[PDB]
Amino acid sequence: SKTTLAARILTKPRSMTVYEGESARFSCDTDGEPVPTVTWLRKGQVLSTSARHQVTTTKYKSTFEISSVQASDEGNYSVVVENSEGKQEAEFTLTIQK
Repeated sequence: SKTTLAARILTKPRSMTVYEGESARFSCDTDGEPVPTVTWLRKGQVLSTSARHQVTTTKYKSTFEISSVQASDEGNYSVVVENSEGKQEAEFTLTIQK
């Protein structure tokens, strides 16, 4: 934080519920200095495109979309967005019933 910011999720990613990897898209706008950071995780070994999920990020706003789930991604998923000194997060359940 060259100036004096940190990490604050201006907006988080809503939740959803599908039978598998239909096409649920999400996005959380997080600000911070010089740039914030987003780490999706809850119970799927770092959501970070592990293999069944596919996340991504830009600068002050990350995004997570699911369409590859197999049979162990469960629903409840979250995102601990933080930065050089901030430490915030968000939550949303993305189930994949069958």
